[PDB]
Amino acid sequence: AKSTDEELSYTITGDNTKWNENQNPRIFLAMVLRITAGQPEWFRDLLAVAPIMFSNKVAR
Amino acid sequence: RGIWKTNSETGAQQLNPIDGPLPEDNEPSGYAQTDCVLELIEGLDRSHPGLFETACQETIDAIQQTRVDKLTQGRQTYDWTLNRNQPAATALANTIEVFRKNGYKLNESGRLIDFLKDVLLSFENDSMEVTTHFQKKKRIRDNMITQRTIGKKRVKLTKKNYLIRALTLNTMTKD
Amino acid sequence: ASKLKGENVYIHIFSFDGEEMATDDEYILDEESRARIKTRLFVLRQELATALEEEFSYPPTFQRLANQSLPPSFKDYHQFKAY
Amino acid sequence: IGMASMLDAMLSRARIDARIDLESGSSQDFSEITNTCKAIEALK
Amino acid sequence: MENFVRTNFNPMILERAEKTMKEYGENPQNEGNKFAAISTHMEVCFMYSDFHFIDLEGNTIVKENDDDNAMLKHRFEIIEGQERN
RNA sequence: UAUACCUCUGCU
RNA sequence: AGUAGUAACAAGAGGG
Repeated sequence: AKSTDEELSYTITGDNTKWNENQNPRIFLAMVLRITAGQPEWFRDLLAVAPIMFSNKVAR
Repeated sequence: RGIWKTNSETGAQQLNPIDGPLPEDNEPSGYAQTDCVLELIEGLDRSHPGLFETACQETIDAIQQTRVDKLTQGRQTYDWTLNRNQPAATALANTIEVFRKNGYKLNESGRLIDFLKDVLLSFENDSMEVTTHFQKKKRIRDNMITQRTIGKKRVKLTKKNYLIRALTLNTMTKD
Repeated sequence: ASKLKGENVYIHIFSFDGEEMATDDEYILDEESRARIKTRLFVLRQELATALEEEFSYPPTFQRLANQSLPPSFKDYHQFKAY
Repeated sequence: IGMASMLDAMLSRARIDARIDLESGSSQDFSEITNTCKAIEALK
Repeated sequence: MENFVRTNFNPMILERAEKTMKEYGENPQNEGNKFAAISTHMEVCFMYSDFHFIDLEGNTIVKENDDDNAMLKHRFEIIEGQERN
């Protein structure tokens, strides 16, 4: 509906390879912070924990 | 290509690729860029006026109102106490009992955030006291045969250990 | 009263001094007890004479861990937060 | 939702249930229940 | 004052006040006024209800011993002091 | 060391 | 032997 009659449309069937291996807890920290921007700092800190704990995660 | 650093509290060879060099091949790479993320996250805020506001607001009321009970629900969790996976209800009950046996009992209030507080404080106590169970064998007489029976053994863990156990994430093969 | 109006709850108002005021001045409690209370409350006033928020913060161990986690070219969790 | 000894909660109700089951509902049974309630409560 | 209340009031009222007050977040060390207020409010609730019984005929009576025992019933029920639930 | 038995377990 | 398939089963633990 948003396009014009003289335009093309392609769809890509998509899979992201190595999804989890390449997603970083530090970025999750950046996200959670930026999302919470302007909120109470106790709430800002409380959510920021998990990204940090993940950034320093060790695996059995 | 990332930056290696030894952790102060752990000594773990921690790799950091964020804000690292940009890749130059189609191979898989984890060198994201903080400013580029924030740009997208900002744009997402831009495109949805006051979404983050209500989103956070709902989470605030949630946090404030959330009892500890809510954590007995859900999938199994790795129980640092037993070094095995356990149902949430037990894995929690064990952690609370240990917290209680040591110097932690804010959760006694009955609200998730108070329990959630204790966890950050527990990183301070360097000598964490936990009870172990082990198999001893007694001797019984019949109107004489050996007998098996379980005994308990208190052990204390170092900062190094407890901090690791807390940051420990179990692994399995998916079937 | 101007708050408990509607519901017919029995209101009894005492004081440290000695005076008293119940609902409609129909005192259901016997006189000796009501006197004894006014004595105790007096003795309390004599003895007394002759005598919100919500918070959460990183402790040191975790604070250092927070400082450790964040991206390169940053030193402090507070600094990165500010950024 | 409650922050209180599990036993205390049971006792407190055990009283009023036993009382109102008589008051507006035998006193020897009531006394027997209250005696038991106290008798237990004595034990630490 | 914390010591003033702890000196002038009994363990039951102290413990009950210590319980009931622990809900908002405040404590007797910082917010003494409401601790003493609730303590006195409790003490009056006790003094008002104690020793008062009802007879089998339906008459109101007061007594010394205060142990009920079959033939008598408590006249007043003490709501305040118990747990909210 | 070997041979017989006996008990517990069948996702832990 | 056979099952099986990136590691296992082909009994395990105990009366040691």
